[PDB]
Formats: sequence, structure tokens, C-alpha cells
Amino acid sequence: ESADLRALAKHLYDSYIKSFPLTKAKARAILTGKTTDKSPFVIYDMNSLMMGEDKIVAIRIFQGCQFRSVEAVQEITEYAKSIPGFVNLDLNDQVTLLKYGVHEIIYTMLASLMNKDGVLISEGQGFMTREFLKSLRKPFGDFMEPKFEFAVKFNALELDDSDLAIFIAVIILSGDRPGLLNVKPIEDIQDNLLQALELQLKLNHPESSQLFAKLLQKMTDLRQIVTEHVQLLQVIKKTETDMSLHPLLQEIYK
Amino acid sequence: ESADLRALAKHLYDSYIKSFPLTKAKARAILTGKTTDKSPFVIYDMNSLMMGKEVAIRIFQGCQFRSVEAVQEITEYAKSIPGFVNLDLNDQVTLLKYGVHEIIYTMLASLMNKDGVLISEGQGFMTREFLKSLKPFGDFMEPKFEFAVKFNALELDDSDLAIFIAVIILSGDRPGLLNVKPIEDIQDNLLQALELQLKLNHPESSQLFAKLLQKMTDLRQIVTEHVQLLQVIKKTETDMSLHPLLQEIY
Ligand SMILES: CC1(C)CC[C@]2(C(=O)O)[C@H](O)C[C@]3(C)C(=CC[C@@H]4[C@@]5(C)CC[C@H](O)[C@@](C)(CO)[C@@H]5CC[C@]43C)[C@@H]2C1
Repeated sequence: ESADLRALAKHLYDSYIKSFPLTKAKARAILTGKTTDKSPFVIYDMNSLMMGEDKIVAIRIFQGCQFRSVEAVQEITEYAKSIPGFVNLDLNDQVTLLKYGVHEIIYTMLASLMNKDGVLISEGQGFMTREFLKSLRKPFGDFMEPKFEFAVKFNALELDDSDLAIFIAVIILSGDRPGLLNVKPIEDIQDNLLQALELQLKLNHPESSQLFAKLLQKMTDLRQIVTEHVQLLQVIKKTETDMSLHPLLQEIYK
Repeated sequence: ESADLRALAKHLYDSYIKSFPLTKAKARAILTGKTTDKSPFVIYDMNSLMMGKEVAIRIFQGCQFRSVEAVQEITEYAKSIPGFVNLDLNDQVTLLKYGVHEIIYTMLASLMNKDGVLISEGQGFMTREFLKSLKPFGDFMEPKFEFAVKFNALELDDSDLAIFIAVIILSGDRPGLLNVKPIEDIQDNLLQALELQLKLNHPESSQLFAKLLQKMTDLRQIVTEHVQLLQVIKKTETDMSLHPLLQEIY
């Protein structure tokens, strides 16, 4: 029944709101001209960066990004438990689903905080220029550019948070993940999520032909962001042996 | 209108049949569904191979020969896809150039099971195990088998694969495209036709459309990882003025 799919949509949307403090809706309200009830401070060069510390180098911008990632992971983890059936899966598979799904999700949601020109930071208080990031030294000025390229095409799908809630759930419950003990219960859950997403996209974007297929295709764009990111980390780990990574993040990488 | 989608679906199936000699229906018959009338010669070891200038290289090289054949058959097929020839010529070239690898692994799944791949005409069969028994070359075919095993579990037939292949060609995110709009316009139409096809041809296979699209992510990095050992091979085969005309064809 349609009815059951809508109810799952609603449930997932409700949990999404509860798990993620900075929604796409809030982020698009900050980025635009809109509703300057609170506009961001902007980082476009290094001494506006010094001014930034005051009302809100290549290393700490990275270490800072590392922080928002580990906190993002803990948030995605909270959301996953809300996915029906998820906590009932074998514990090893829960861990495995989180290991591989977490970065694909981080870059899906990061797009919400991005436009062509830059990215919101510190829960929206801040905004860091794409150009400033691209100008960073040696192995760091490279990190954010492919995320920006993805975000610009992903953002043109014009998804809202209730669409994203279901898409994110679909991503966590893959089944094609390396080392899954128990693939069939995982796929039963995903088929359910896919039915739900499909209905949601059709109802929320009736004029948008084949948005479902176009959104699913976007998943290969995510895969290769992760891939580039991972190998880039391996470089930095060698050029700066004094710089430390976060164990939680480290455990995620294999 | 469901009529035009169905019309499009039949068109591609017909075109697919004329462009590709060895169909999936045919290859399945020959394979382990055993059609036992003319058994294919089997290659399981070095001496059955010989019974078929350096073994491991020359297998990988024979692998290039048929892919070059495949490219031309795919090229012909693409030209039958409604709207394709009306596209900008550079865009047509671009679409084939970036799509042809994904199509090749896709169709190659049709010639594969968990134990090996139909070789040549289908008059041959090379065991998976003889293939992993190799140099740097032992890891060439294994990721294709792994993909094929999952892909084949979807139990698509030729009528399904016909539209799927068309969707792959008309992507729209290929680098260097000049006019993305008519390409996506066509792929949208192809995606609708594929959806209808799967619902009629597999009415009890839930969310098969989505799962098939999910496979495209598997194809792309299969391709991406393949180009990465495609050319550890230039770390291997290097200097000799014997193939420069042959070097050219590939
Ligand atoms: C044994 C040898 C030398 C001649 C016969 C045979 C065969 O299987 O029919 C053909 O040349 C086909 C390919 C190339 C062959 C083996 C695997 C390749 C292979 C699967 C090798 C991997 C390549 O990436 C692709 C997929 C082409 O991209 C090709 C497609 C064509 C076939 C099936 C065979 C090579």
C-alpha cells in the first residue's frame, strides 16, 4: 500500500530532523540573500580567517574538517539506528554498513551546505570560499574541489530534506558492502526504502521526469569522491608524519 | 504513452539482435544450461590451450582483438538508437569513447558463469581457474567474474539488456560533451522504456529497475580499476618495432 510507504517516509524524515542540527532548509536559508536574521562571516583569505576566530593554517583547516567529520559520523550513526530493521541486523554487519556508508553520506549532506562559490562552516555561522580552499598549500588545496564539483551537479536535482532522508537510508542499507555476513535481510530493507523513495520523489517532484533514476545514478559520483579522498589521505600521512588522524576516522578507512 | 515505449523497446531488441552475433539466450543455452548438441572446446590448462609468443601475454592480447570487434558492433547498435545519429558528431564520438568499456563488461557477463567465460563464437570456454593461474595477468579477469556473478543473479534477458545498453551510451556526464540536453532527453526516454520493460518482463522482481541502475556504479569503477592495470602492462610490454602498425589498431 502507498499508505505504508508514506508512513515510512514520514518516520525517516522525522528522525533526520532529530539527528542532524543543520538541515538543507536552514543551510539554503543562510546561503541565499534571503532572511538575514543571521548571515555568515566570510573567509576568503588568511586575515579574514584571523577575523573569523574572533566572531566565530592548511593543517588546522584540515584538522577542523576532520572534527566536523567525526561529529558527522556520530550523527549519521544516530540516524541509522532509526532505520527500521537496522538495529535488528547482525552487529558485525551494522558496523560494516556504517564503515562504508558514512562517507558517501557525508558528501551527500555536505552538498546541502555548498554553492558554486563556497561552503558553510561552524553550523552555518561561517562561510569559506571555494577559492580560498583551492589556494591552500601542496597537498591540502586539493581536498575540497571534487566535493564542490559533485555538490553543484547534485544540488541541481533540487532535493529537499525529506527526499534526502530516504536517499541517505537507501545508501546505508546497501548489501553490496565488502564482508557482509547476511546480505538478504539488508536487501529486503533496501527494497522497502527504494519503494519509499520512489513514491516520495514522484509525489514531491511530479514534473521532474525520472528523478528517481537520476538520483540513483548519482551514487557512482559519490563512490569516486571517497576513492580520491582516501588516496589523498595516504599521501598526507606520509608528507606530514607529525599530523595525527582521528581513530574513529582511521578505523573507518581500510 | 505506453505504446511508444513498447515500440521503442521492440526496436532496440531487434537492433540488438542484428548487431550482436552471440545473444545471452544463445550463450546460456551453450553454457551450463547445456543445450547439448555441439559442445564447446574447453580450456582449463596450458595444454588444452595449446590444443586450441608467450601464453599469458597472448591471452591478454587476444582479449584486445575481440574487444576491438565488440567496439564496432556496439557502434553499429548505437546508431540505431533513435536520436543518436541526429546528435552532434563530436558528442557521438565522445559517448562511444567513454561508454564502450562499460558495455563490454556488461555484455561479457552474458558470456560468463562462476566457473568461466565463453570464448570465441561460443565454440570455446575458458575456465575461471585457468585464468587466475597467471602473471600480472591473473588479476585481469577475476574482477569481471565477481561482477558477472552478481549481475547475472538479476537474470536479465536480451530484451532487457538491449534497453540497458542504450541507457549506458546516452549518459550525459561524459567529459567533453558539447550539448548535454538532447542526450539526457534521449536517456530519460530510454529510462522510461526500461522501467516499463522490467515491470512487464519481471512482474515479480521488486525494484529491479533500481537494482539495475545500482549496478552502473559497479560497472564504472570496474572500468576505472581495469584502466589501472591496463597499463601496468606498459610497465611490462615495452620496446619492439614489430607491432607498430598493430600497436596502432589498439
Ligand atoms: C582466448 C582469446 C585469446 C581468444 C578468444 C576470446 C574469447 O573469449 O572469445 C575472444 O578474443 C574474446 C575475449 C577477448 C577473450 C577472453 C576474455 C575477453 C575479455 C573478457 C577480456 C577482458 C577485456 O576487458 C574484455 C572485456 C574487453 O574489454 C574482453 C572481451 C572479449 C573476451 C571474452 C578470448 C581471448
